[PDB]
Amino acid sequence: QLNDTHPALSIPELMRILVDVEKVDWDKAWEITKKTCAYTNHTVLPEALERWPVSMFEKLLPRHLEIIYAINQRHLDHVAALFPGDVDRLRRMSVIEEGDCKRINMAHLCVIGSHAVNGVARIHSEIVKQSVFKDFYELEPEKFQNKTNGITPRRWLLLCNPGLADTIV
Amino acid sequence: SGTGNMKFMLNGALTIGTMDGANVEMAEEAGAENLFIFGLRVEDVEALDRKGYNAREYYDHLPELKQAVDQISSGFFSPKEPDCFKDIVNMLMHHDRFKVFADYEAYMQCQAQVDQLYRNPKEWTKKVIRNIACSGKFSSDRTITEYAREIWGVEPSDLQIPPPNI
Amino acid sequence: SGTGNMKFMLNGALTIGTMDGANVEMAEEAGAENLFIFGLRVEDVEALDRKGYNAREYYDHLPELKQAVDQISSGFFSPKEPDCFKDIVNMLMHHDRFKVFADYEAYMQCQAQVDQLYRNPKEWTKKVIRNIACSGKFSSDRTITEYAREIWGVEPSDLQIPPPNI
Ligand SMILES: *Cc1c(COP(=O)(O)O)cnc(C)c1O
Ligand SMILES: *Cc1c(COP(=O)(O)O)cnc(C)c1O
Repeated sequence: QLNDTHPALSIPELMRILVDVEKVDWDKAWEITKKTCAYTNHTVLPEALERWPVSMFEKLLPRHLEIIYAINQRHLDHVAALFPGDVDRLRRMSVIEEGDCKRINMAHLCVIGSHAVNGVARIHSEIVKQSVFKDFYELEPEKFQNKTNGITPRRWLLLCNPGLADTIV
Repeated sequence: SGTGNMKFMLNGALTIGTMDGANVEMAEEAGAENLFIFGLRVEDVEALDRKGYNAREYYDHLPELKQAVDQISSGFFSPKEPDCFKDIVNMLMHHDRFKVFADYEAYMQCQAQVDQLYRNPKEWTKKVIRNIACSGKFSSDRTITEYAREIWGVEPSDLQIPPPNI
Repeated sequence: SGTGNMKFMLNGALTIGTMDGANVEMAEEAGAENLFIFGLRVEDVEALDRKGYNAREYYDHLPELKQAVDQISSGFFSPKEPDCFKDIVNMLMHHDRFKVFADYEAYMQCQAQVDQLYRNPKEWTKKVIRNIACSGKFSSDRTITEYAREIWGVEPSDLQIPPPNI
């Protein structure tokens, strides 16, 4: 479980260990990756989502960059098959963004490499589906879910408020 | 979402808030009348962006607010360094994306309703009991059981660890 | 001040500008009618801050501007990355301290007067001659003679270096 995009590198690193160390076939490793990983998003609006310049990846993680590029190409071939000639859909759905420098959208990488994607409240999860990852929702609605947050009743009642806990007991 | 919201609800506090995040599901669980919901709704915020937010109009025609902002600006709260909050005031009048002035009147009126309820101890605590009784949904046990069944494909209490050995 | 202003004036260019900095003394030297002065005056800028600047009202009721801003926003000038200028548009509508929209109409009208004068070559160049002839004040010789007499207490040409020896 990926609590935000901070552990997003789990997708290409699982792919790396399975394919380069464990000698598993690329396709098999990918179907294994998507089924093991799930992603939880905590933000609203797409500009808060984590991005890294590709140049930074070229230097620090050259093998993960290669894997990310391969994951993206295979993902856009699929999108191109389902929606032929839709050139702007390909740009929106791509994990790599163009601008003053090429950047890797880690959130897009999490969506593509996870079997499930959840928001943290009912309406936030609707925004996650319909706005933040609109195009991904159109392609795989079943991936997207809601898991309304919670607090532990032990710390946030039994520990901090034994008086109230007893009166209820 | 927010989780602090949930902590106050379980511990006997009433909530003054906007209709966003956890507050929405908290209202829906306990009934919105048991919560002090106020101010712009998500759609109202959008509609104010269509009109264009002019915070000056609020400062100009709300006397209690004008007095408060003038004190902050003139250095009443900072006598030795009277321009300490210049950037606060400049922001509230020209760059306030979070619509502080637009929600001030609604917030004041809402706090008065809070004041009138606290004035009656019994009806205050009755509303509290209604909040606590409807907070059960906001247990992380519920959230985790949800993740386990709908995402992880594991069942809780399928593993039963027996008493240990020393 | 500005010194680029002065460079164009000396080299045969007409000036489209606001009533601020060097433009003011340039107008006063050549007569304001020989310059394309437009838009908010210092006092008008202050008066707009008293009203509160709502850039949305300008975008909404100026069709040529709405079309231009929509193209910038929708990605007409950036087809491959249509959200490239999102922060430009967001700034012009909500955080524009420099009142770009507020001066657009006045600027357009002023550029039309520029267009009508360029359409008449002779009257264009007549106005140019009036600019060049009244630019003499903006010589750094004048500025430096001023510094020398009113600040440094030195007189220019009191030192006369004679021809050298090789
Ligand atoms: C519960 C808790 C939070 C979360 O507060 P929100 O504003 O609801 O996100 C933050 N800090 C501490 C110390 C908490 O116990
Ligand atoms: C004269 C000059 C300036 C000064 O321009 P202002 O906007 O009037 O300050 C700046 N850069 C260069 C290269 C100049 O020659």
